[PDB]
Amino acid sequence: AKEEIIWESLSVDVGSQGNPGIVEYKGVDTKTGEVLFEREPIPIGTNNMGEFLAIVHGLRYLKERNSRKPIYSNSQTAIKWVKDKKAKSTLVRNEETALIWKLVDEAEEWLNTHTYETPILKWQTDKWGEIKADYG
Amino acid sequence: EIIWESLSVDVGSQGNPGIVEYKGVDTKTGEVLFEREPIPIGTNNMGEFLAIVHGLRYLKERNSRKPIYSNSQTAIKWVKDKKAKSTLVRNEETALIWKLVDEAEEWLNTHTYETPILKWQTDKWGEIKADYGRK
RNA sequence: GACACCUGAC
DNA sequence: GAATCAGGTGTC
Ligand SMILES: [Mg+2]
Ligand SMILES: [Mg+2]
Ligand SMILES: [Mg+2]
Ligand SMILES: [Mg+2]
Repeated sequence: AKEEIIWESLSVDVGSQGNPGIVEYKGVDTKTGEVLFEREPIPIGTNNMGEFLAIVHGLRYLKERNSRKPIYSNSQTAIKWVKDKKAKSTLVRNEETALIWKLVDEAEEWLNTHTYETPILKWQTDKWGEIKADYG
Repeated sequence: EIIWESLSVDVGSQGNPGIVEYKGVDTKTGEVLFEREPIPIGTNNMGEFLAIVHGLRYLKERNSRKPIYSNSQTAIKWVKDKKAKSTLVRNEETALIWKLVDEAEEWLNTHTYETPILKWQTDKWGEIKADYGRK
């Protein structure tokens, strides 16, 4: 009943214009709201692809810094894709969506070839309100 | 890109739901062509819908081929469907707006028209010409 | 149903 | 900053 935000964490989120549409994501320090990583907007992608990329990017980021901090996401889909090490997107694969699909292929490749200690936690929106990395 | 020889429509309110009004203007001159008397209770989208259909009736009487602009994605769809899917309760308090919506639907189901109904591109062009300002 | 991401409108 | 009215897609 008293699950509480772990402040010493990284929170990730996606923002879009359309879905599918222009996608971006960022990772923030949950405690300060400081931006730790982001990607330049991607012309075409889906919310779920974005959420997935943001978690994997977070894994690589924390791994390189030898960090024990957990990552929070609000995306049940992206969390499942990361644990499965496979994104199951329906987005068409063509010249238009080549960038996002390249990134998703790369993220899967990394997952399938590395280990990591980072706990990946569901952000409890119903208990805590909106995630801290939210675009709004 | 803007079709200046057009009629623009928009809605005003106090509350949503609340008191609603709408009007139509010549998109080029700003002249007000019609203005609805404030209706005591209605929704924004009921108003946006009524404004469009009022514009359609106005142009039909004139056999005019000019387009109508609205900024309401919802209302544009409702007029194309001939059905205003409002969530507002229907009772004695909301009788006037629902009589108006019911009659607008009936008009759409009993007339032909060729008027193009266009989305006003608020992002590119700024606020629609029929806008009710700030209070 | 659920978890998300949007679009247009005192 | 807050609220309400409406119509969408991506996924489990
Ligand atoms: Mg999110
Ligand atoms: Mg968000
Ligand atoms: Mg309007
Ligand atoms: Mg307006």
